[PDB]
Amino acid sequence: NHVIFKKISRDKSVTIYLGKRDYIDHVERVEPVDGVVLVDPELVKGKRVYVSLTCAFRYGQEDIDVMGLSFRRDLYFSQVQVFPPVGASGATTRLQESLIKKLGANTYPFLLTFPDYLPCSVMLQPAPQDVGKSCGVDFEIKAFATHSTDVEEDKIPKKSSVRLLIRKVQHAPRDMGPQPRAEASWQFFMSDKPLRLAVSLSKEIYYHGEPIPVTVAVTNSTEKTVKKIKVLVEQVTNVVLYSSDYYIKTVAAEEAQEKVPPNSSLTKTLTLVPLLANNRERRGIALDGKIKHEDTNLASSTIIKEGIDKTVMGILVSYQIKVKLTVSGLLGELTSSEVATEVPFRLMHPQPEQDENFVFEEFARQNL
Amino acid sequence: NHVIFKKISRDKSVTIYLGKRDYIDHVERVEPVDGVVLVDPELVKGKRVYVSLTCAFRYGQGLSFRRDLYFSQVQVFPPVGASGATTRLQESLIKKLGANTYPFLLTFPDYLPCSVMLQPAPQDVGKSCGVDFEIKAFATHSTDVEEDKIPKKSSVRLLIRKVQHAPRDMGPQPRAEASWQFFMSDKPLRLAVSLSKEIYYHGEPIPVTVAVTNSTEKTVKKIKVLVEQVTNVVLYSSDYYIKTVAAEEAQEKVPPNSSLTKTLTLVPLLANNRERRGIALDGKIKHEDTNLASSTIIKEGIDKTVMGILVSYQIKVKLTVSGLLGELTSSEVATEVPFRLMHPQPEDQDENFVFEEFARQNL
Amino acid sequence: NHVIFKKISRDKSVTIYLGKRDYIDHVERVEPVDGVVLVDPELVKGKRVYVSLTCAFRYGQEDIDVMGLSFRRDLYFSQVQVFPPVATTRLQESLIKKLGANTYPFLLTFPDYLPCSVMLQPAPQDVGKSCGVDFEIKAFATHSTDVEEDKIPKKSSVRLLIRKVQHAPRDMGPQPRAEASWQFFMSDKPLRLAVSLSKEIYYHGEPIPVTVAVTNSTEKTVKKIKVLVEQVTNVVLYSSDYYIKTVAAEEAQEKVPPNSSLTKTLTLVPLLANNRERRGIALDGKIKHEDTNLASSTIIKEGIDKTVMGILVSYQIKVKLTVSGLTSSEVATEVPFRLMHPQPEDDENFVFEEFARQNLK
Amino acid sequence: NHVIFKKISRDKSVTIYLGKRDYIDHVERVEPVDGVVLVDPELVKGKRVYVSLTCAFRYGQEDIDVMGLSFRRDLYFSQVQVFPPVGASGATTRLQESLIKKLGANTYPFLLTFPDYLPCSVMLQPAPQDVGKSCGVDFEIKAFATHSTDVEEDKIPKKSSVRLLIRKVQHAPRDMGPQPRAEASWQFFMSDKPLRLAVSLSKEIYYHGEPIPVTVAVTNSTEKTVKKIKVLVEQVTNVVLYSSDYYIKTVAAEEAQEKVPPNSSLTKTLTLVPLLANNRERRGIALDGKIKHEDTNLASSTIIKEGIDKTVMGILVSYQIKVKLTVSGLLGELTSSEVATEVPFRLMHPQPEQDENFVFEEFARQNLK
Ligand SMILES: O=P(O)(O)O[C@H]1[C@@H](OP(=O)(O)O)[C@H](OP(=O)(O)O)[C@@H](OP(=O)(O)OP(=O)(O)O)[C@H](OP(=O)(O)O)[C@H]1OP(=O)(O)O
Ligand SMILES: O=P(O)(O)O[C@H]1[C@@H](OP(=O)(O)O)[C@H](OP(=O)(O)O)[C@@H](OP(=O)(O)OP(=O)(O)O)[C@H](OP(=O)(O)O)[C@H]1OP(=O)(O)O
Ligand SMILES: O=P(O)(O)O[C@H]1[C@@H](OP(=O)(O)O)[C@H](OP(=O)(O)O)[C@@H](OP(=O)(O)OP(=O)(O)O)[C@H](OP(=O)(O)O)[C@H]1OP(=O)(O)O
Ligand SMILES: O=P(O)(O)O[C@H]1[C@@H](OP(=O)(O)O)[C@H](OP(=O)(O)O)[C@@H](OP(=O)(O)OP(=O)(O)O)[C@H](OP(=O)(O)O)[C@H]1OP(=O)(O)O
Ligand SMILES: O=P(O)(O)O[C@H]1[C@@H](OP(=O)(O)O)[C@H](OP(=O)(O)O)[C@@H](OP(=O)(O)OP(=O)(O)O)[C@H](OP(=O)(O)O)[C@H]1OP(=O)(O)O
Repeated sequence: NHVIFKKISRDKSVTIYLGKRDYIDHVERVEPVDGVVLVDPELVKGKRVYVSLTCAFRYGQEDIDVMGLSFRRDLYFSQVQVFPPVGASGATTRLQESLIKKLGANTYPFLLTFPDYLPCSVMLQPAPQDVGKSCGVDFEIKAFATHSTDVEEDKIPKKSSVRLLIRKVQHAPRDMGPQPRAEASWQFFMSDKPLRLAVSLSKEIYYHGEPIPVTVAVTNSTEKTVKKIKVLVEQVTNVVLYSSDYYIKTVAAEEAQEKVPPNSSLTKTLTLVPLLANNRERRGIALDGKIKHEDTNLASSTIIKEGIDKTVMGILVSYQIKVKLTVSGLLGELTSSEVATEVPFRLMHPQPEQDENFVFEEFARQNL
Repeated sequence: NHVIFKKISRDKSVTIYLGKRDYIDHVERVEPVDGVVLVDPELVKGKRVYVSLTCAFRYGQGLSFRRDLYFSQVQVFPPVGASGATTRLQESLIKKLGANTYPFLLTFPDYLPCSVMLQPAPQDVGKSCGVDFEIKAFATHSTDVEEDKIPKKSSVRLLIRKVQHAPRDMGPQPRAEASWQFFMSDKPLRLAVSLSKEIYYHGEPIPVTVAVTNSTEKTVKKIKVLVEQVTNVVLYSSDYYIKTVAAEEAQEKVPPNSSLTKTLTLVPLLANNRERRGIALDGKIKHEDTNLASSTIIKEGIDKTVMGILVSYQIKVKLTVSGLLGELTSSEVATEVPFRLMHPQPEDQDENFVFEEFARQNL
Repeated sequence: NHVIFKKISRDKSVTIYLGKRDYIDHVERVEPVDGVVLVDPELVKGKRVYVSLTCAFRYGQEDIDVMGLSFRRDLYFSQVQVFPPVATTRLQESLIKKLGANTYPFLLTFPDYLPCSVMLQPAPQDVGKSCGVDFEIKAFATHSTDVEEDKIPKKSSVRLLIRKVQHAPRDMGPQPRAEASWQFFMSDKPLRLAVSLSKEIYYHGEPIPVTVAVTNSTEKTVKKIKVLVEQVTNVVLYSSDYYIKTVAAEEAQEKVPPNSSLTKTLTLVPLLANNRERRGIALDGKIKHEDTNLASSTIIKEGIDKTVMGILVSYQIKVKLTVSGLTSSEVATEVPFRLMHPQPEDDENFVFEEFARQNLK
Repeated sequence: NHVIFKKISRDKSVTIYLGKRDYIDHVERVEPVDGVVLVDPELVKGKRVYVSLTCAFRYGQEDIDVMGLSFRRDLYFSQVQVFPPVGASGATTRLQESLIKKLGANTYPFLLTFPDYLPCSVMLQPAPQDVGKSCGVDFEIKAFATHSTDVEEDKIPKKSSVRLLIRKVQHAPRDMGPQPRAEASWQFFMSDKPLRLAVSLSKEIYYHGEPIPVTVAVTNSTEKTVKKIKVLVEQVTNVVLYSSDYYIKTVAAEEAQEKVPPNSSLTKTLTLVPLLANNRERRGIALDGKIKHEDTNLASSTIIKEGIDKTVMGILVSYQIKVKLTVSGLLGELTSSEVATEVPFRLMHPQPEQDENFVFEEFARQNLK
């Protein structure tokens, strides 16, 4: 029934159990991390075991014959004690009670909460053409044992520790108002005659995998012909911590072969689905995980909370529909000119919503 | 059918024959001046005949300022050494003209400018100036022990041109990006300009690609693209000229929160300019074969001042923006992209000769 | 004997007269620009003449075989009409009398949220391009149709690049010494470094007495004491460029042996004159000009985003101690201070001059 | 005075002589194995004598009795005939000509060459804490006699064979990599201020026994104190054939006595010498020979040649400088992690360069305790 994710320390003294790999941010609040640590009471005798939740922005990558540039900023750190027991985590959950019963009396609960001022899982490995380096926001759940002298020696032995890279996934809020169409229009005067472009989306928020119906209305009062209409989903990424890196990548494209001749108008609805699967080249785009992993998608739209400096988000991700019109010259070779406009939208995961049966699995994510 | 250019001295004692009026500079090397002098053996008896190549910068309309940039002289009569032609053109001319025909070869060095001159307009401060190239054949004689003489009547001068042709190399594809944030606006106006290549030829069309990204709440009302010629006199007087030698005004406007990409084609030509004063030419205004001056090409470790007149070309793109002019700026929204303008690359038996007067055809 | 600065348009239709090249910012308020425009009434018939004050940040430079990157942000724009004619000053009344009835006054004021004249031409070693904050006074004539065609003809316009110079405020409290101390534990024994300046604000050309107190309780020797004035420049608009340059240095030959203490006062004078290489340093004008100095300390006003200053300039005293081993180690510390021009001052005869600033070599 | 290494077969019929125990790999090419076999012509009558060079990766214990206790992958095998003599039979090298003269007319030369795609002598005996078993790359020079029986079965007796475990030792090329450098910075939770660490080595290649000057620049703009600066030489071992075993061990450590207080910077050069002698515990570390032997050192850096699959190297060995900063009021307050950076470098042996007089010795390597 309920799949539980487990990882064990090298020295087999500390084992951590989580209900999920991915924890839901739905704007209003964030799903807290409720898990249990199974200690070997022999191997933790006279020792203290803690669990920490760390959110960190990182920037840099390994390059041969290049100077190693690394940068880390911790955006959140919290730590509770699981052993010896003290009820650090306060009130308990059903998942914990059920796991304690199944695992035995050496099982201790932890609850680490997320605040409201953190970004969601975003990371980016650049392409050859791209100027800056690998960067991302990681979320680490680390259970580790300290000795009674190790607090004075500032030592946390590696073999007694276990770390899990969880994801903070952006879901839509549960109460949302009815959604107005995302629609703009432009009037491109050419020889004092207008070329009018109206672009309309069904709504403002789309879900990963959901088709985006882009309605394009070209009214051509000019003496020129609209030769081509290209519609893109562009992902715009702004690294806002160590280096002001900028990425703009097409994650979906449809190119109609419609012409709009002089003194005529054309309305057309193209459907685009921005998906990581569409992109052979998975570098230079904001993902919510590593390229190698299967459960990795396009990064959701950053949602900056009121009175929160955007820089503490580390990487800003936004999506837009771009419409390019190729317009004929009167007589030339590249006299053909292009006009383009953008319509912003947000992309995220859908809204969120006994005695359990537990199947235990290694936390490690499946590859491709 | 090879056209040969001839000029004859007043006293008919010395006649000079050149293959060309215009000699090719293609950066790597410069085409030397290979010609022949036909003497009247009666009228040069006991006389010596020389041919000189002089490059001089002049400034003024009496005679105001001269700087000699190069001088070389050879002897044609009496004959020097083997006296056999060094080129096919000479061998062929000697055969056609007879045994009173003597070859000369005057070479150009690599540190000289090309034919540039400038006659100013009423609006312009500063005077006429230019770099001239003179081929002069003249006879010397002595009636005294105490002095040799050089009569004007025994001399013949030709004003040849050193014409700039393209090298094998081209510079990287020229590109500019400019952006403006006007007073009280959080939003940029981005202008990107691109040319197909770095070197264009006289008469060749220049495709200027302009990318206006307008994130402002203002409208780009006009996009004007110019070829500007920039002239810097660098010897007697620090005179500066900047003139439009081509202009195209796109019909498209760029409304708020939109972007426009557009390719305008310009051809910088002397023919476009009714007013031919205040611009760097490669010859006199009156002459038909006169064009816009080619881009100066300063060689490494050569002081730019020995070029006399520096000529450069650039594409200027001016954006006219609504509701700033007089309101959020007293200035102009523009960027420049440099390029070089010159003549095409060079192309790398017994001839039939038609002889013509060297004098260039007028308008 | 008041020296007046004049410049005339190409078409000789508009001539502008200013009292100063340099206008004083003393934190509390900024000295406004009071001048006059002399029109040729024949050449401005049916035309309107305006004067604008523009403050702009610029970034970029011309480079052969390199992509031309240019960037401008206007930080302030204001415009008044001088012709046809629409409180005055003594300088204006006096200039009108001397020049005639075709002379019209203008007053353009500065707000409190602008930086002062700062610019920077980089060195070979430096990444990043030329940038600066310029102040333009431009007098120009428009035609009666030119307001509808959005056109300002160049030949009818005249521009002056004035400076906004940072002076200290006129009422200032008594100044606490700028002092910090550090304890560098070495084998659990402290090496204590105290650095102290006489005051917090120094003037360009004023000597800075740096008092350095080394207390060495370690078993190591302080072999060398170097004291620097470092200029720190942060470009904060187009590109996050960073410069740190020594504009003054004194290297004592003092040793502080184990279990001893040494107090020493070095005097440094941060000056552009000390620097042969004048590139990679924040100046208040062009390198070529004579009246150009080191840029004054940026003074960010409360609740003003530092980014609208364009270039941030700060000064600090750096103390480097070379400490022996048994290879040697270097410890260093910084003490911030502010550098600016002194406090301002609690029928005329006019000599007219071209606005163009005097050069060096 | 050239020391020659000799081993003799149990039956005294075949004796092998080598100039060296250790043969030089300097990237560009590898020093070939030039030796001679002395046969007893009575005891090899109607017999053929060969010499083989085998490079093999092994994992587990050495095969006992009949049981296969080892995983074996052969990376190179070559064999030549010494007896009866092949062709001209004259020496190809000065060492051979000289040995033939000194030993007599029953002395026959052999030359076995190394290719460019092999690893160098690497082996590893694990510690109690370590998962995974003993493994290594061995180089065997084996001289052995074959004879034919009355049924058409040829025989290779153990008693007629002699095997020598030579080493392929990594010496430096002509090229060196660029001066290695790292920069790291941290902004801790609730701190607006960076802690900057810059690390620099003098060069990219160091020799065994050569001191490594590690220059560390700590710029501390934080309100916290750097309480400790520890600098390590870490050896990283990756077994890449039978089992994906990973080892990372400190082979040298220096702890600076300086602390870096708030709003200060410290530049400091610590000298480390990564040596097997520093390590009492010699298990869990990549060596170039057996622990018991005296001439055994730390394994040199693996040098993977272009377009050669790294798996045919068997064991990958790399070295790095690690700098750990211990920062006040962090551990269990603003981090459950470590403040550290790594700078890679390569560790190997130095660059290479009448009748001579021979002293003969047993090939067996000298032990310790
Ligand atoms: O800092 P390092 O590189 O020296 O290593 C850590 C620790 O590694 P870790 O941090 O990954 O857990 C070592 O264990 P391992 O890497 O072999 O597992 C431990 O060695 P140990 O107990 O003798 O173990 P064995 O001899 O039985 O192998 C060492 O102790 P010291 O050097 O003697 O103080 C520790 O140093 P510190 O920071 O002072 O606590
Ligand atoms: O360094 P890391 O975080 O990037 O990941 C490394 C490795 O770290 P180390 O070898 O530098 O010590 C991880 O080991 P521990 O952190 O558990 O100690 C290991 O497990 P993991 O973190 O659970 O798995 P992930 O979801 O992170 O992939 C991971 O597994 P593999 O994907 O199957 O190879 C490796 O991936 P890679 O780097 O792509 O080779
Ligand atoms: O001073 P210059 O160089 O400008 O030339 C003068 C004149 O110079 P002089 O004063 O020494 O006599 C030339 O006579 P010569 O001394 O060379 O024999 C003459 O012939 P040219 O050189 O073949 O012809 P171009 O190609 O130079 O025009 C030229 O053309 P004509 O008008 O058709 O007579 C004149 O032009 P200008 O006065 O501008 O009209
Ligand atoms: O294209 P260019 O660069 O050669 O410009 C010409 C002129 O074009 P033209 O040669 O086709 O007639 C421009 O007018 P348009 O192209 O808009 O018609 C005019 O600009 P403007 O102020 O907006 O307009 P006006 O009110 O003065 O007409 C410009 O004046 P400046 O740059 O201010 O000095 C002129 O310069 P110059 O040659 O010195 O007199
Ligand atoms: O944009 P700029 O500040 O670089 O100025 C340009 C030029 O402006 P334009 O070409 O845009 O019209 C100025 O001309 P006008 O103001 O008289 O119209 C000129 O004099 P200037 O600034 O008054 O003189 P000073 O203050 O320096 O004495 C200045 O000469 P330089 O003395 O060598 O600097 C030029 O500099 P450049 O080309 O870099 O050498």
